[PDB]
Formats: sequence, structure tokens, C-alpha cells
Amino acid sequence: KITFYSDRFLFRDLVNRREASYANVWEMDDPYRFLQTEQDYEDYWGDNYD
Amino acid sequence: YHAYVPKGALLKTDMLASSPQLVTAVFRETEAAAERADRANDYAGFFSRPRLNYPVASGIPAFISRRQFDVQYNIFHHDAVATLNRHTLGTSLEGHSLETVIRRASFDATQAAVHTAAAEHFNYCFFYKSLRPWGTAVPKQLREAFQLQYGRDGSVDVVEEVKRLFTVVVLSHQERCGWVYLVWTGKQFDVVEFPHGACPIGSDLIPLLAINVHEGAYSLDYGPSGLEQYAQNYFRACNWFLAERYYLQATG
Amino acid sequence: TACLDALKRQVLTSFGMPDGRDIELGWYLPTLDTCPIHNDV
Amino acid sequence: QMIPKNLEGERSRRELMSRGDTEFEALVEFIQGASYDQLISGRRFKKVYDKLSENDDTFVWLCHTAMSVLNPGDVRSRLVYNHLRTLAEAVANGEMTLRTAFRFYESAVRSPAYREIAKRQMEGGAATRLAGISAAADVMRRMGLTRRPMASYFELYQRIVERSEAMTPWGFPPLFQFEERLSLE
Amino acid sequence: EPTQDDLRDELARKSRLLASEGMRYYNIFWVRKPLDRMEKEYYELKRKGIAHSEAIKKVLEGFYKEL
Amino acid sequence: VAFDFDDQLHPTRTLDNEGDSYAWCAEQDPTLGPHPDLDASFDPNRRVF
Amino acid sequence: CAFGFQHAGCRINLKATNNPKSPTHTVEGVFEAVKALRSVSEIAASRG
Amino acid sequence: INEPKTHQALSGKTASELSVEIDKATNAVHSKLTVLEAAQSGLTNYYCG
Amino acid sequence: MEVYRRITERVRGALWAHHGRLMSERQFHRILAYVYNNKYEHQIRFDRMEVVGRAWEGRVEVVTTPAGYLKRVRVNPCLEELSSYRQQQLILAAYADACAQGRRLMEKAEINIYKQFLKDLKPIVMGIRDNPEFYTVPEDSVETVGGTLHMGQGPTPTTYRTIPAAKAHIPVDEIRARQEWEKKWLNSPQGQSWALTLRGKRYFALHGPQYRPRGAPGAKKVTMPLDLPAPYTSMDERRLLKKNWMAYLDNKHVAEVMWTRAKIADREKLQRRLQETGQAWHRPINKEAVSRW
Amino acid sequence: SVYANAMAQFAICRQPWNEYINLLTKQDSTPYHVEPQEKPAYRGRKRGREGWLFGQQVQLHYHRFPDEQLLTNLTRWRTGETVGDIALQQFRNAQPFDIEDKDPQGMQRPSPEVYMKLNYKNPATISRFLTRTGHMYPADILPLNPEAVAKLRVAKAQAVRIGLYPRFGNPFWFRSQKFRPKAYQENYDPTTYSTKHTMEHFAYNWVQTDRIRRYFKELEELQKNASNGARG
Amino acid sequence: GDSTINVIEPCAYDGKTEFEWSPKMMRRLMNTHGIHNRLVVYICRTADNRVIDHIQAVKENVGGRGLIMVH
Amino acid sequence: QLNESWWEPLEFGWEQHNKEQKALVDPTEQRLIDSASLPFGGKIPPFGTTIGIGERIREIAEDYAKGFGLGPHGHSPSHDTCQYNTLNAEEDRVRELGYKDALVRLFDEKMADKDVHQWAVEQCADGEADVRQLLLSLHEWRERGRPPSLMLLQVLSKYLEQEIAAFNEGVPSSVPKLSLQTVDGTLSPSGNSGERSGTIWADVEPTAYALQYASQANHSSLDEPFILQLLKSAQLGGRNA
Amino acid sequence: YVPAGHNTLSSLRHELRLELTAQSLKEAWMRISGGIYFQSADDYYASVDGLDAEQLGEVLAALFPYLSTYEAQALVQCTLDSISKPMNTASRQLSRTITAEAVGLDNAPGHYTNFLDWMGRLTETRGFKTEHALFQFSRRKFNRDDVRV
Amino acid sequence: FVDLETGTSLYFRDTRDSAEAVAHAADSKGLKGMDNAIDLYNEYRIVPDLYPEGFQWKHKLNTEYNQWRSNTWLTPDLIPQEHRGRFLCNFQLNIV
Amino acid sequence: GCGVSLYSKYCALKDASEFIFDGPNLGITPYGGLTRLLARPETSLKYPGLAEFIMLTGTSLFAGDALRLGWTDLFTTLPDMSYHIKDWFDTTEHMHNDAVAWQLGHLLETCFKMKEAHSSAMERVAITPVRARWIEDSFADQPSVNHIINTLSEIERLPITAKQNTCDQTRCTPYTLTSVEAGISKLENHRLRYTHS
Repeated sequence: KITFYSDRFLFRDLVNRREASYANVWEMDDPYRFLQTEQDYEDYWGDNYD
Repeated sequence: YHAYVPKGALLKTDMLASSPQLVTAVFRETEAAAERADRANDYAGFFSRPRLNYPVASGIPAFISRRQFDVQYNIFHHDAVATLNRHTLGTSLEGHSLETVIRRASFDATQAAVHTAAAEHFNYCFFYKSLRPWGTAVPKQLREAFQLQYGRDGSVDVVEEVKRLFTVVVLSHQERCGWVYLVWTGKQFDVVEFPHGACPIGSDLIPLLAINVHEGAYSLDYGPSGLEQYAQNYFRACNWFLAERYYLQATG
Repeated sequence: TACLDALKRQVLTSFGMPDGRDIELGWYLPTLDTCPIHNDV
Repeated sequence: QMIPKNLEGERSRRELMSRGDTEFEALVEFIQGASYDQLISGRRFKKVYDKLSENDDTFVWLCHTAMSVLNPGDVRSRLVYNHLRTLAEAVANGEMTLRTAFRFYESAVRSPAYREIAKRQMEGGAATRLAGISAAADVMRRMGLTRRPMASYFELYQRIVERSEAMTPWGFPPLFQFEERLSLE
Repeated sequence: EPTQDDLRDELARKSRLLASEGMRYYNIFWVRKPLDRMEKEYYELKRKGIAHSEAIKKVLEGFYKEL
Repeated sequence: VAFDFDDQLHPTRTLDNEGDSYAWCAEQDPTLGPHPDLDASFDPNRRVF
Repeated sequence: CAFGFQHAGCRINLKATNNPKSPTHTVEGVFEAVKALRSVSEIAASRG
Repeated sequence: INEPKTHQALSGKTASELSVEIDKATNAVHSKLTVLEAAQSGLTNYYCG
Repeated sequence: MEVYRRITERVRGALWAHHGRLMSERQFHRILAYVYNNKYEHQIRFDRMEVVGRAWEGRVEVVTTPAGYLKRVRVNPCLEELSSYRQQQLILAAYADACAQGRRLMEKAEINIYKQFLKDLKPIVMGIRDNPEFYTVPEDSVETVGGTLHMGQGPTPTTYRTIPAAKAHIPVDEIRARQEWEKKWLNSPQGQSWALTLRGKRYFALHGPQYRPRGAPGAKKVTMPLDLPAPYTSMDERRLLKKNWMAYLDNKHVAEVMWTRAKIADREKLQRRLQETGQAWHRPINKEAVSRW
Repeated sequence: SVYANAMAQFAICRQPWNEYINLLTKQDSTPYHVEPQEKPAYRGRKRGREGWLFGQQVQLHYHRFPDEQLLTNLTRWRTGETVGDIALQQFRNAQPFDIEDKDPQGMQRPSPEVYMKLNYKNPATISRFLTRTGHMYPADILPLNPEAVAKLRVAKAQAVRIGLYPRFGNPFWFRSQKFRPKAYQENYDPTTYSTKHTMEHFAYNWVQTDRIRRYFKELEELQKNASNGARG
Repeated sequence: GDSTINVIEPCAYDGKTEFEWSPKMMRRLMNTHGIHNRLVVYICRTADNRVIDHIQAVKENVGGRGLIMVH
Repeated sequence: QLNESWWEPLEFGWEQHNKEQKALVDPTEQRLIDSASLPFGGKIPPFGTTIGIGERIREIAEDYAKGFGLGPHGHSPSHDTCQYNTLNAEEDRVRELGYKDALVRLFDEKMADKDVHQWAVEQCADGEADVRQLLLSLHEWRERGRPPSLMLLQVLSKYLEQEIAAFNEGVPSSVPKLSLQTVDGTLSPSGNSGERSGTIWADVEPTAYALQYASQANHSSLDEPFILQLLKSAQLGGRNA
Repeated sequence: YVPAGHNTLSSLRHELRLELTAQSLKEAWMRISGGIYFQSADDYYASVDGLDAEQLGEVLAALFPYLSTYEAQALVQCTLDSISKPMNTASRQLSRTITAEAVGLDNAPGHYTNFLDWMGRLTETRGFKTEHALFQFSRRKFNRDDVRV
Repeated sequence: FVDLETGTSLYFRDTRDSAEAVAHAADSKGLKGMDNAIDLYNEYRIVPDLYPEGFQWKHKLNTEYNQWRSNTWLTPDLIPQEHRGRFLCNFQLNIV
Repeated sequence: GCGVSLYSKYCALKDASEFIFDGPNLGITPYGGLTRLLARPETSLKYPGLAEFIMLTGTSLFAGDALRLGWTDLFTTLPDMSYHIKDWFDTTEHMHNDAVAWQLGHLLETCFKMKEAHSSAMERVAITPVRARWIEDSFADQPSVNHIINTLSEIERLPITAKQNTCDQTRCTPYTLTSVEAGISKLENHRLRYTHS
């Protein structure tokens, strides 16, 4: 895409990251922290027909 | 930090027993140093106190004391250059080096203060240089130059004959205000004597060693009665390298 | 400057101060401005 | 055509290392025209003249920089000194033109609030040129622009001395000043 | 271009030694100058309330004296 | 109507008498000079000849 | 294609009956346009 | 800070907005330096009351 | 983090400016990764434990994980009626107090991080420093093209020397003798009996590696401390010069810029130290320590 | 405030920074100050960068910088010929004259009195702007103020209407000469447009320089003559 | 050295000709041959008397009077 | 010494390693590298000429010669402004001092022709001191200027005692006096403030030391027949290199 | 500007001054020698044709006796040099070099006068006359004989 | 920048307050984030790389690079002076 | 706002800066995080007791004393220094910590760290060397405020001539109009000029 983001686009994400704590380390970093909706889960496990 | 730490103070491996008074007094000094140094840079002028190439923490070893050399350097030479920058800054001879103020306001009454200041300034510069913290054995290009002049059916004590002549003319100066230089006259060596108001460049000679026989130059170290001991001691802290590499360019 | 120096010494005396005190004087105008003085004119 | 030999490794470097002082060997070849079996030739003199005037570009440039740039920062400060070194280095070695390199010099970044720092140090803005010329001689003596070192300084000095005599001796019409299409003889 | 960028008239026309006192051959640009300290003196005087012309004379007389 | 970078834009026409344009920097540093962006007679309808 | 443009299209004069046309003007024009082109990263940075 | 009518004395709300604009700028990616100051339009000598 | 970034940057610059050796950045980052996994392995179990804060008199009980994850809030029902705001600020103060406690333990374990990582970087600086070829000068000495001039201020320092002028004495020797004393002990009368005492079984366990069965984690044998004698081990510049001089020039160039900047760090830490204890002044007054060069 | 009397006794006003800065010591200081000459101003895409004065492409000057006489005269300075140099003093920073028009089209000529004395009954002050025949000096030549030109045309051609100025001529010519500024005789107004005048002066002062040189070389000739005539 | 506003055009060299932009017109600008391209910014004044770029205009599917193109 | 094959022809430290082989070793079994076989006159070619061999050689020589660290004024030598060695003032100073030591200078002026083995088997008695160790530290202190060792320094304290006193005569109360004291085994002349020997320099480069030292040629650095040696040296004059 | 202390309308019939200046010496001499002016000391010495330096040094050590030996010679040289242009000699030059060198780094801000002196230092080297020659060669101020030599 | 020393103090600006830096009140020791060095390799690439390094190996000369990789080293009189040792691209000539 | 400025890790004062930590005048405890700057060992050492002095006695610190407490490094004398920072950081180009560190530090050096264009006789100093003595005597180590009021009652009675009544030249409160000509010109608005002299 050729969107141009203003200089401080990342502040919303940045305060959500500075404040969001996690019950323990593994919820902090697990491989499915990206996947948020069924669209995300199918676009992930679509290759994996099993 | 070296650029802020005031010009005379000495940082230390701080003792950590630094009392409030211990700290507040040294800050009071530093604030004094601050304004005297913002004052120096407007009392200042063309010439400056030549830095010396060696430590003088204590005395120049086995010759002079910390206090005695700090006397001459810090007060008397700073005086000389300060009155030189009083006197040359603002006269038809301004701001060309000592080597041209000397020579173009030399042998003159109507600029007598000028020439006196100039010559004494240089003189101090050269004594400063000619010292060295633990003495230089007379080199092999130099000792033979002194053999060619003062070898009269002699032994290894020919530079000793020249030291003899040094002490001799030190004492044959009596005013106790002046300078004894070993020079090279453009034909031969001769330990020339120097009033207060002259230099080997007013005398057109090649200064090869600079001795300072001003009464004040040893008043604190041995007093006027130890002048012979001083004219001796000066040779455990003279720089015959400076001497010799000046002599060689002098000849050719 | 003669009269003003006299005035300043008299001011110091009626004030209870020495005469060689570093004292400047200043008009206090009808409009609460203040305007220092240095001269006789 | 002034086509430089396209270099190589060992062989061009043999021909190129065994060169020795080209300026001298040119002079040798010019004078040898005084022997019996040869005549002194303007072609030999001109090969000498160009082998000596090879560094014309860098010299005319650095002279312009020292003496036509009112207030060039602190050239002795390694910042502007590096601007100077890199520009003159690429003025020789042909990668830059004289004109564009001079614009790179007078445009490089020096110090924030530049006019404000200047109007504190300079009445009419045009500073002392000794820092400049010392910087340029340092430039051409750090970069081996010359084989015989004192030559750098001498040309740098004498060209300046000679110009010091002209009327408007320090203004240059930007067109003719450096290279462009139409120049001066 | 920031690089190619660019009272004491009377403190000069009244004393040619006052001008050149650091600047005869090449402006000695690190020593405080008599023209300078006389400008400073001038402003101190005019704020002490001496008229323009009279601060001119008093500045020049103080310079001549210190000479 | 359009101003360059290092070129100073218009000066503000002061009041007529222009005695107080330096007295209203009495709050300012004592020694301030006349402001370069101030003018007694800056008229931008001044027809040049 | 000598530049490597996979998705591009240049049009000159609106049509090849529109004068002036010449091999000179064609090469000159396309190279002039490719010069005038600004990168996207340069567009962005220019807009900060 | 543009607030001269109250001598830059920040209200509670203004300080809550400023706590966020200060770090909204000191968290942007093209922020090398953040010159924080008072825009006294000629109406105050105060930085931040 | 930047404590250990500063530390290892200065150690890099050391092992290069004190010896012509370069540390392989492979290693430079294996060090920082070991500190980062130090912190992950602390944080792991820190997230199985709780800190309890409590607001006024203990009416709000906030149960938290020391990293600051609020898990539970038992409230007194005299607080449900404060307001929406003052409820917020009170649970927030109870959270804040618990955070103070958890961060108290967090800083009590970051000193353990400092100390294990220090036991780690021991044999490396002990390598560069506890060798016959390790020497400095006084920081005031005007280092000249040919050596080091003298200082003028604060005469007669106290040059230490960390090394026995006698024959070599190394930690491997000390540790082998340690096990020998241990051996003679566990042979000796108080030895063999204290060993059958709890004080001995406890030591055996908490410090006997060679007794870990086949399978247990930890050192499974006894280890001598590490030996990295720099001035007697060309570390990387050999490999760099062999393979390519470009990487050599830049690797040494970084190590040198790193030591240079740790020097600038000491310089500005000293600069504040002086403006604190009255040595220096807040704006240059002493130019001749820069303008006479 | 209301009650500041206590600590307002020792108030710490602001310091004179403007003055301090203006009185710092400048690397560009000059004994006698001279306002620099005008730069070339871009006159169009047809005309390129030209100065206004005559169209120069540079900034007319003689010496820019504080050194350029010293740097030129260095070796003299290191052998000490520049300690007494008055050739490095009079002309260390000599900059060219105001070779221009301070008010070109003549807005400041004449002087305000001259207007009020420019009426119809005033052939005396008329005839000090008309040629010896009554002609106006053309605007390129004697640049007058427009109001002056208006009052002058009507004043002359009203005096001539009532016959109180000659229908042709200049009856007040030599009397008027006292006001008209005799310039190309002795004094050198550096802002003249006659170049014959400038060349007379360049000669005459080059005449005198050559005269020093002549006198002293013939004195040296006399000396070498007196040598053999007095010793042999 | 060069202006950030590379080009800036009015939607209409005339005032008597108002060019209302269909939301599909404004969606076929941000679609350069399959690459979503918010590069050239187009200002259009909607019906709500708001003045917005085409990007927020087609994120809410309203089209407005054409005001300017710029990039 | 680059492992690359273009580097070794222009033997990098050719003239310097020549200077070191001339000064610090005997002319009888030693090397000398020649600008004849060396490419560009042995020296680097000027800028414009070579299409870049000399360029990249100067650049590698630069980056290997750049100095790093803080200097006595508080700046890396390439800080923006704080210049060092201005007009070679550091080598000026180091000439106008030279790295010259009182104690070894006196040991010289005492022995002044003796063979070191002679002096050593003198000062070491039968059982007093080991001639091996005393010779070792004797040499490593004599040339390659170090602080003299403990044992050798005490042997000096006894042997030079006359010249030691002749140095210690005219002191007033406050000045330094050459006191060969080893209270603690710290040989650093800043730890002694340079009194345990007469050293300005808290640690001297062994080799610039030995360069000045061997230019002090009172040692028999020429094993030739003497009148021939001096005849050749005089006739071939002062430009004998 | 007319420099300071330099009088313009000063004649010879204007009485003689007292200041030891180059201008004062030159005008007093204009009265004294009538018309002799030397381009250096050595024009005077070529005029005197065999009077060495010592041949006037002794004269003046006699003429004014409170002067020392070399100081007599110095008065000699200085009056020469002051009614002349100062001399180019290895004597004066080694004076300058040794002296500025014992003087050292200066207090002008950018080592300014040091750089002035060093730009002087290499201006009187052989290398400068070498390059001056090379430059003149590039200009052809010479002839066939020069080429042959 | 790394050469010219100025500014290397800022990486240790945190030692303004000695007590504060030892105390580690705010993690924000960093000039740009949490650490002095956080993501020196990625995060700085966020800026439009307008002036990129390009080819910068001095391993073998500009000449030998141009020569191995380009049909221009064969044709020396063609490349003008500036571009001489530069190109690594095989240029096809099309004579319009 | 005191804490705002003095706690930003680059707090460039000017000659217009002046920290009015004057709290209790409104009957409040002083607030604003500057109290710990005042309880810095460094101030308590350099101008001892002045720590308590500024709290209790409503007094303003200034550019110079803010500098000497060791508070802020930077200090400008330039105009529109915000703009001169902005355009410098425009001309800057690389956003890498190695590059911002220089593009920043260099501006600090050039326009801010008081090098070679400064003078202590030029900075507003409100604890000038005398005042330092005054205050260390009067305000240091007196565990109350009634303490200080007795301890200062005495120092009002101590006459002018005592060996501890140190005078001070005062940067006196300027008048309103600085000149009597200005006073008369100010009056002439409240009067009627006469139609002849």
C-alpha cells in the first residue's frame, strides 16, 4: 500500500503496549497474539487443512 | 572537564570526608577564579606566558623548589608579559612577535619601556625552556664543539671548564638582577652577561643556555649567599639538547 | 553638581546614615512614576 | 584526448609504479633538448607545463574557497575541515565539478543559528582568512595532491597574493568563476 | 546563503589613534579594544544622564588621559 | 504578500510619537535597541514613484 | 524496459500525429519524464 | 503552552492534555528533539505557572 | 539493558585498547542474551508469586503479580459508596502500594542479576587484567607521542599492583587447592564427622556437582573458573585479518569508538562530580586546558 | 502586586545582554567603518545576475577581510618591514567610494527653501536650474524633484509670460554660478560621471608619485657623482 | 530544495462548473492498477458542509464537490 | 600486514622498519627494505595519479593509524574542534625534552667505557647476586628504558653512591632529590613521582626511547677498527646515510 | 585614515623629533647624508666597498663606550636596517625560529599568530625558492643559457 | 557522526543527577527509547532511505569491480571522468 | 512549571528564566517537585541554607543561580532559539541514534553551552557572592522558623559598621522612567502647554 502515516501514528499502539501487562510471560509472548478474529485464524490455518 | 576546572585548582581523589565547609570554601574560590578569568580575557593581550614542556609539580628536580619556580613563572614573568601587553598593544609596533618588536624598538630611549619589557619577556621564555627535570648529558655533537674552544691539554672535564665559566660569569655579574646566557656569537662561544633590559637577540647572539641570576630567582631557595650552589645546581636541570640543536643550526 | 550632593548628604544625616553613602535620588512624580536625578539642571 | 590509461592489476601497476616523479622526468625530457643531438622544443616545454599544472582544478578551487567565502564557519574545526577535505578530494579525482563542489562547500551543514552566531563575531560578516588558507594547505598536504609537498602551499599562497592586487580582488562572476559552458582565456 | 552573509563613526572622526589601537595592520581580534571600551563608557555616561555631545567629550578626554 | 525564509517580513507600524516603542520594552532587558521589526511610517499603500 | 519499469506507460504529445515528433524528441522526452519522477519514499519524507 | 490569560497556570484539564501531547510528541518516530516552551504572545513573562 | 550494554561496551573497548584483541560480536551478544534470559528466568517465577497491596487501613485488598498484573480486588462495602472517582483513586493507590512492594522485590533480584552476570564477566576482565602484561598510567599524565609526561597536581599517587611479583598464582590453582583442603577435611576428624552431620550433607548437596545423578540439571561436574589471558591470546583480529581486512578495520573501528565513548562517559560523570563537589564551574573559564594544544 | 516592599528592595533585574553582545570584540572590526557596496541582483531570465550600479557581476570593493593586506605582505612582516608599514596602515581596508546616486532621480534637490523661492517673481532662483540659454537641464543630467520641475516649468513660463524672465536666455548665469556647484576644477567629487576628471586626478597623483621617485633617483645619481669627485 | 507540494491543481479552472465526485470516482483514484495508493490527496467538500480528503470521503462512502488535487 | 596479495609489494612499514633496523640492531646481520623494489618510489603516490591503488592504500594506512581514546585535554583527537599536535607541538615538546633519565645517565657517566659483563661480574660478588638476572634487568633497563628492577636498583644505590651524592648536594629542603628507594615494589615513575630514577615519563615507549638512546652514540655501536671508523665518518661527513 | 602619530605636513625645516622611529631616522638622514638611501644594509656596504660588519662594530664600541661588544655591532646593523629594508640572513632567521619556538603555543584564539609565524617559517625555506623557481619556469622569464645551465 | 565526538555525552546525559542515575527512577536512560541501544538495526530504518549506502566494498578496486562486472571497462574512452571506476551494469547501447 | 522545565533532561534557561517557587505567600506548602532539587546536597553545600531560604522566604531563583546549583547545563542568549532548533533539525537528515546524538549535541555546543560568548558579570545572579555569605550565616541549620526570626532580628540591629554587616552593590530596582526629562514629558500630558514660552 502507499499509505503515508503521520509521524506519530504509533502512539495509540504505543501506549497500549506500554500499559498492557500480562498474567504471565507466556500470554505476553505466544505465537497467537496476532490472531484476533476467525478471519485471522483461517488465514493462518488455511494452509493447514488438517 | 579540564576546560572548566579552574586554572590553578587541583582535583583530587576526593576524600569523601568532604565537609560542608570543605566544599563550600572551594566553591567560593572557584567562583572567584571564574570572574578573575572572565577578567583575564579582557586584561589580556597579544603575548602569553609560554607553556613549559615538563612537569613542575614539585621543584624542577635537584635544582629548584616548587615554590621558587612558581614565584618566577607565576608572578615575575606574568608581570613581564602583562606589562608587555600593556605597552605594545597600542603603539606603532603592535602585534608582531617579540622577534620584531625587540629588533625594531631596540637600542632606543623614546621606547625604552617597550624594549625592556620585550627583552625580559623573551629571557624568561628561554630560561623556562633551557631547564629540564633531570638534566641531559652533553651530547656528542656539542661536547666536541666545546672541545674545539675550551680544550687546553685537557680531559673529559671540558664541559666542566664551560660550567666553570658559567659560574664565573654568574658571579662576575653583581647587580643580582639579570641573566647569564651561553650563546654562539656567530664565530665562537662566550658566556655573556645580561642586565635587566637585554637579551641575546638585542645582542645578536644564538642563546644556547639561559641562567637566571636575579636576586629573586633564588632568594627563597638558598638566598643571595647560595648563588654559587645555584649556578652549580642549574646543571642537573639544564637541557643540553636544546643547547646543541640550536648550535648546529647556528653553524650550518 | 553641587546642590544635589549637598541634598544627598543632608538626606543621609536626617536619615541617620553616613555622608559618603552610595545614594541615588529619584523624583516621585505626581503620577507615581519615579525618575532618578543626577545633576543640578 | 587526455584519455587516462584504463588501469589493471599487476601490469598497469608495473607501468604505473615504475613511474617515479613524472614532473621531474618531464623536466629531464625538456632540458635534454639542450644536448647536442636535440633541440629545445615547445612540445617538451608544454608537456612539462601540463605535468606541473596538472593540479589546476583543486588549486583554483581551494583558493576560491579560502578567499571568496565570507565567513566559512570554523574551517579549522574538523567538521568544516571534513567538508573541505571530501569536497576537494572529489574535485581532484574528477568526481565533482568545481562549481557544484563549491556549492556543496558553501551549503554543507555547519552550526545551528548560523547568522546569529556570526553577527556576534563579525561586524561586516567577512572573517579572517588565515584559518581558511591554513585549512586549505592542510587539505592539500594531508591529501597527497602534490608529490612535492611545499608546492601545494606555494601555489595556494602565490595565487592568492597575485589576486590580492586586482580591483574587486575577491568577487567572481558566478558564471566565469568556475567551469561552465563559456569561460575566460 | 548563511555563509556569504553580511557613534563609533564619531569616536573615530575625533581620534585616529582611538580607531587603530588594535587595528593598524590586521585587526587584533582577541584583545579588547579602546574603541570598544569607549563605546561601553559612552553608554554608561549617557545613562548617567550626560548629553550626547558632552559624553562625546568626556569619553575622549578619559581616553586621552588613560593614554 | 509572500515572504522568503531569511528575508525579514514587514515591520509593525508603531504609534505616531514613537517614544514609548522603546519604553514598552522597559520590562525587557534594560539596554534593548530599537526593534528592527518596528516602524513609525510603514504604509503598504505607499505608492512608489 | 531499459530502465526496468514493469508497470508504466508513457504517452507523448497525446498522439503520434502531434508535432513535434522525432527519435531525438522521443528519447529526450521519456528520459526527461523519468527524471522528473519522484520516488515514493521521497514523496513521503518530503511530507515528513 | 498557549495560556497567557491565566499566566500559563495550567488547569487540571490542561495538564491532563499536556501530559499527553508531550509524550505524543516524545513518542513519535521523527522526533529528535522536543522544544517545549511557552508561547507568551507578548502578554506574559511566564513559562508555566 | 543499558547497564550491561554500557558495561560490555566498555569491556569491548577495554580488551581492544588494552590489548590488540577484538571480541567477536557473536560473543558480545551472547553476553547480553544471557543477561536478558537472566531476566526472563527471574520474571518467569516472579509470575507465579503474588504481592498484596491494601488501601486505607487495608480496606481494599489488591492482589497482584510483581510485574504489576492486578489479579484480584477484595473491597470493603464502605467503599462502593465513595464515588466513581474516589473508588478509582483508592484502588489505584492500593495497586500503587502493591506495585511498590513487587518492584521492591524486583530490585532485590536485579541485584542478583548484576551479581551472576558479574561472576560471568569476571574471568574476562580478570583475563585482561590479572596477567603480567597489564598496566595503566595516571589519568592526569600528558601522554606524549613517545610516552607519558607527568602530572603536576596532587603529587605522589599510590600505584597499586594487583598481581604477585612472585611466580604465577591463578584461580585454577586456588580452586584445586580448595578441593584439596576439602579433601583433607572430609578425611579429618571434624571433617568426616561434620560430613555426616547435617551441616555436611547440606554442603554436599548445595555444592556437590560430581554427585548429580545421570539426568539432573545443573553443573554435572566440578569446574575450574575461566581463563582468558588477553595479552597472550589473539582473540579475533587474527581471523579478521586472515579472512578480510574490511571486517577487520570496521570491527577494530567499533571497539575503538566504543572505548572512546566510555571515555566520554567517564569524562561527563566526572564533569558533574566536580560541579557537584565544587571543583568545576558551569561554563568554560579554563580555556588553556584546550587552547594550548 | 500589592505588598512587595520586603524583597523588592533587592530586585535582580535583567542584564544588558544586547549591549554586551554589541560590545564584544569582533573578528571583522575596522578602524574606520564603511558600509559595503551593493550586490548583484537577478534582473530577469533575460539579464541574469547583474548589479544595479552599472551592471557589475561582483561586489565592487578593494579589500574585504581583515588580513588580506597582511597575508599579501607576510614575508615583509616576518622580516619586520610591516612594523612601521604605513602602506599597510593607510590602505589596510580602503574601500571604494559611494560611487552611486544616494537619491538618483533627484528627490532631494533642491533644498526646501528653494521651493518657496521658486515662484514667478523669482527669476533669481529659477535661473539656478536653467542652462545659460534658459534650457532646463535634462532629467538624466540634472535630476530634479518632480515638484521642482513642475514649479520650475510654470515659474519660468509664467515669468516669461509676464515678461519677467527673458523669453530666451539665462540672465542670472554668473550670479547663479555661486550656487551651482563648481566641481571639476580642484575638488574631486568621487561620484562624478566625468571620467576626464578622474583621469586628471589619477595622473596628477601619479605625477607626484613619479616625482618622489625622480627626485630620489637623481639624488642617488648626484651621490655617485660626488663619490668620484670627492674621493680618488 | 524542491517543494513538497509537487503539484497542486484545482478540480476546476472554472467556478461555474462544480464537479461532484461519485464515491466510485473517488475509489478509482486510490486504486492504481491493483496497488492501493493514498499518495495523491484529493480535497472534496461533502454534502455535510465538511471539507475532507477523498480518503475519509470514501471511508464513509460519501462524495463531495471537487475542490483540489494535490501531491 | 594484510593477508591480501596487493598489500605485500608496497611493504607497508618499509621505511619505519628500516629506521628501526638501522638504529636498534647491528649492521652485520640485519635487514633493510628498499624503495627501489617498493612500488611508488617506496612512498605513496600522489592523489590524482593512480586509479585507486594508492587511494585505498592511504585509506587503510589512515584507518590503522587513527588514534583513539581521550587525550590530555579531554577530547578524542578528532573531536569537532579540540585540536592536538597543532603544528607538531607534541614532537616539538618531546624533542625539547627527550626521554632522558638521571639514573641511567649517571650509570653511563660512571662506567662510560666499561663492558657491561665486566661491570656486572664486578658488582655481583661470588654469592651476592646472580649475574644472569642482574645482566637481564641491567640491559632491559639500560636500553628499552624501563624503571630499574629492585635488585639492580639497589646495586646502583651502592655503586653510583658518589654520583648519587654529587646529584644530592645542593638541594634545599623542598626540591626533589634522586632517592633510589623501593619502599613498595611499584616501579611506576608516577608512583614514585619519578624519583626512584630521574624520569619525567611515567612509561616510555621502549622504542622511541631506544631511538633517542642509540642516537646517543657513546656506546660502541660500530665494531670496526676505530681510526677507520672515524675517518670514514668524518670524510663521508655528516650526511653519511 | 591618516595613521596615528604619523605627521603629514612634516618638513625637514620642521625641527627634528626625538622618537627612535623608522620615519624619524629616515628624515633625519635625509637632512644628514643629503641624498644617500640604501635598499638594504648591503647597498651601503657595497658603497663602502670593504668595510665589514666588525669594521663598524669596533668603531661604535669605541664611539659610545657604555655599549658592550656585540651591542655596538647591533647598533650598527639596526641603524642600517632602519634606514633600509631589514635584511634577509640566516642570522636573523635563526633568531626568529629559535625565539618563536621557545615562545610556544599562543593565546590568540585559533593559534592565529602561531600560524602567521609558521606560514612565514616555510615561506623562507629552500622548498619555497624551489617552487618559486618551478613557477617562474612555467612563465618563461629565462633564456637559452638558463636552459643549458 | 561517530567520528566527530560531539554528542557522545548525550548517551550519558543520564548522569546529570548522580543520585537519579544510580536510583534508576525512570528506565528512560535512552536517547530514543528505553535503552541507549534498543533496536539500532531495525528501528532506525523507518526513515525513507533516500541516500542509501549502495556498493561500498573496497575489497578490490573500483576499477576491478567495474571491470569484472561491466562491459564499460573494456571501453574506457567512453565513460567520462566522473563515472569511470563506478558502474557495475552491462549497458546495452541502442543507436536510435 | 519549575519542575516542568528543570526536570526535562535538557532545560535550556535564558536570561529571562526565573523560578518562582514562592509558595507559602498564598498560604500553601510549596509544591512542584523542585523541593528535591533544593534538597540536593550540592546546593546545601554551595550556598548552604539557601535551600531552606527559598522555601520559607518567597524569593526567586534566576538563570545564574539555577546554573550554579548544578541544575541545568544549557543556557542561551540567541533570538528565536526555538526556530533555530527547528530548522537545524530540519536540515538534519538521518534518524539513527548515532546521528541524532551528533545533530543534537552539536547544537547544544554551538548555541547553548556557555562557551566564549558569556560572562559572569552578565548573568542574573540572585545569590551573588555576598548574598551567599548572608544566607549561609542566617538560614543554615536552625530547626524552626522562629529560630530564623530571632536569628535575623539580631542581624537587623547589628549596625552598619560591624565586621559582619556586609554591604552589597544592588542591581537596584529601576525607577519607572529612568530620566527626569522623561518625567517632565510624562507630566506634560496632565497639564496644558502654554501658547508661548
